[PDB]
Amino acid sequence: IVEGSDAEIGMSPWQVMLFRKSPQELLCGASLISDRWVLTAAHCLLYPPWDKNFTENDLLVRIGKHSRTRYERNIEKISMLEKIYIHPRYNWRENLDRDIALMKLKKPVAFSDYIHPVCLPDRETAASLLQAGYKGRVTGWGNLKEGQPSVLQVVNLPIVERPVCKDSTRIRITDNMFCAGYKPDEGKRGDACEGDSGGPFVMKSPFNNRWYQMGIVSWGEGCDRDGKPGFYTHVFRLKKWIQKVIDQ
Amino acid sequence: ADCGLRPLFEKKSLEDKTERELLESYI
Ligand SMILES: *[C@@H]1O[C@H](CO)[C@@H](O)[C@H](O)[C@H]1NC(C)=O
Repeated sequence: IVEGSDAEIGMSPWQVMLFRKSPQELLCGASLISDRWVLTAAHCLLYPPWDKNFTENDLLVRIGKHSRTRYERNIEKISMLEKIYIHPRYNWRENLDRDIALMKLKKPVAFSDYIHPVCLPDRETAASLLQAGYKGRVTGWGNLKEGQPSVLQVVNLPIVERPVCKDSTRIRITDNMFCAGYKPDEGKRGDACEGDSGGPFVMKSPFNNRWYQMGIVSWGEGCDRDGKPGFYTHVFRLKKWIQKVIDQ
Repeated sequence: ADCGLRPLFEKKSLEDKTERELLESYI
């Protein structure tokens, strides 16, 4: 996260860190959607141009963390993966359309003050909240500058109008993505970075006070987008795939 | 039943430092 601020303790209890086992390295953010399911970006697990093709046994997750370095005794939890599911129509060569993956934990994680699932969006939430100008929130331990944070970082970012999204890049965008970020004009320039990829873009419903995961942080390299908005996988549009994987 | 309600915030009737920014944006 660039130009964010320190998260408060328990502010993002669905935040998950994805690690490579050996050599040990932070790969991507992710999110807790139940006691044994984690949502992330497909490109976090499968990206052939960089010889990336992780299996379940290559990876681990850490849940309930606040500090990047410090071990948080009796608070943070580690889990192995039973199975990885990548969207069968994930397009890694062109535009990263359907950049979404699910990971099933080997054992269910115990919920706590620091570990709690985020809601999947329903139709009403998707229809009313996913509008240009409306702000969502990204959290992560990704890079800090165009270097690394001590505690979880948070930034709030406005959804960008679709024609602006299309004009911000040369690759063919689809309806399965949306873009968020501040205008190249004055104001702020908070953003998600590499490392924050795979993590949740969340919005709070004023109707019922709940947090909904509307997006998944898609591709990023460093903290430089050349002033362009970042892209997010549209979770609601891919909700039936998620349900098919989790149920039956 | 319980998703998206944080134990240390919504469940305690406490608000985080920047959630106002999100809710005020919803025009
Ligand atoms: C990933 O590796 C498995 C074998 O471990 C293979 O079946 C699959 O084709 C690979 N995926 C690629 C290259 O996209």
